[PDB]
Amino acid sequence: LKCLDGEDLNQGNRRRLQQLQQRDWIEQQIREKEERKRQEDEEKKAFEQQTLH
Amino acid sequence: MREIVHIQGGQCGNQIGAKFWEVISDEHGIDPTGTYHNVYYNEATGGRYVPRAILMDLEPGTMDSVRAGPFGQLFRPDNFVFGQTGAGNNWAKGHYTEGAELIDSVLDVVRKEAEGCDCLQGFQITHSLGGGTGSGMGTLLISKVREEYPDRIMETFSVVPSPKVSDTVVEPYNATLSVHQLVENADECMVIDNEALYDICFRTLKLTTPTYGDLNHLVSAAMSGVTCCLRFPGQLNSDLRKLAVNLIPFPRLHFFMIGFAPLTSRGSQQYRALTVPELTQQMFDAKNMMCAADPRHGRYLTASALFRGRMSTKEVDEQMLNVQNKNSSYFVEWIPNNIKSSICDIPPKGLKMAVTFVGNSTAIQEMFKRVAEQFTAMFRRKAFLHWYTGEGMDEMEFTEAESNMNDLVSEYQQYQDATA
Ligand SMILES: Nc1nc2c(ncn2[C@@H]2O[C@H](COP(=O)(O)OP(=O)(O)O)[C@@H](O)[C@H]2O)c(=O)[nH]1
Repeated sequence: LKCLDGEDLNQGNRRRLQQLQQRDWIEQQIREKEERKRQEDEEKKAFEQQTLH
Repeated sequence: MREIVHIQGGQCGNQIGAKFWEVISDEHGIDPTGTYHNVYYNEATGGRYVPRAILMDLEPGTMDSVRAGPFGQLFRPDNFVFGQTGAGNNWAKGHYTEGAELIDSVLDVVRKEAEGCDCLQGFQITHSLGGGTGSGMGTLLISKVREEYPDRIMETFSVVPSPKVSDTVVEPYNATLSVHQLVENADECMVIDNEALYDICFRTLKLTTPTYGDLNHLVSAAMSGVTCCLRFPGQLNSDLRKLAVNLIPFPRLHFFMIGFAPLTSRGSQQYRALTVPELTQQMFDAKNMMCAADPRHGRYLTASALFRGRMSTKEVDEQMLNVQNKNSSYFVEWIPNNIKSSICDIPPKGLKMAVTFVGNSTAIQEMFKRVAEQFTAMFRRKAFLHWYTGEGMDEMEFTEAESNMNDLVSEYQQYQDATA
């Protein structure tokens, strides 16, 4: 009982690793969202061209 | 499932039906041969699709008018119930003596078209209101089939007399005679005037040669947009009965108005975008309705907006709430949130949005009031009465008819003043 591994010694590692993972996922989601938005805009432009014709 | 037998009759009925089946065939991607390239059509040997519509009249010329036209070969020749005598533009002729002893064949055809279905929902008639054969046979068929099939529902797309100048001189008589048969035996009746259609086609689309074909096309587009939320998928689908229950508060206030959107000219189309605030701004406009009764002179007991295409429902709901809370006067209060919405998921053939507006307003009563004048000014002098009397018509009925009409308009006059 002199030492209990139930305390978190490497809290810094947990924190930094979670930060990096969160940044990675945020980047992926930002990219896919921008892609979706641009696709929606191009579809709207397509309907614009159909109506003009 | 939930089929529709479209009955027509009279000149206006036949023409509007021709253009309406044209538009429907266009929607489902059909060609005049009748092949694809249950709610409306019926399958036939060899993949053919025959419309489920009977066409009736007392004058066999209108047949050759509708049949020879394009998209004409569809209607099965076993349904053209065309008496070979004549109509004459008279109610008692087409309801008691001449256009009445033929109704048995029309009932035969309607029965052979109905008992062959699985779950029939409602009848959908298109006819004039003062035309002799049209109005007469329409109201007689209404009485018969409604006394016969109460499980189903009834819907009639009538055309009212042109308010400013008439098109026939005996139109008030037959209009009142039909009104007295409608409020007792119908369940949904929309009204259209041949007058506001001119103002629209001339001040909304900047047309110069508006042919009756194009006005019928507009009316038929509205009729299709009405029920388009039934035969197609939708985020929130409506029918011919969700309207009949979300609109009429009482068994007689069932005379609606029709509006289609969007309708645009060439330049006006070049300059305006397709965003649902714009469609709403165009929808409620008095100059955009198919009924020559400025709704500004009244309120809306209720109004259903059936959209089409694809759009965020939050936009629809925000537009509804804004137009309702902002025009807080033009809506009656004792029925909170008196405007109903619905969203199907199919745009028209060549657009991105679409809006049909079916409005039970308390403003069309004025139109009836107008008729209540003319008929009254054509009865104390017994004008033209002897033609109707010549077919066994008892003048007594006329009286109650007018009386009935009275109650009708009186009804509306009791509600636009009601407060709570
Ligand atoms: N928009 C439009 N209205 C029509 C047409 N044909 C007839 N109408 C209306 O029909 C009314 C005359 O009554 P009608 O039904 O034609 O007489 P009937 O068919 O001989 O009984 C007129 O008020 C016209 O406005 C049409 O093709 N298009």
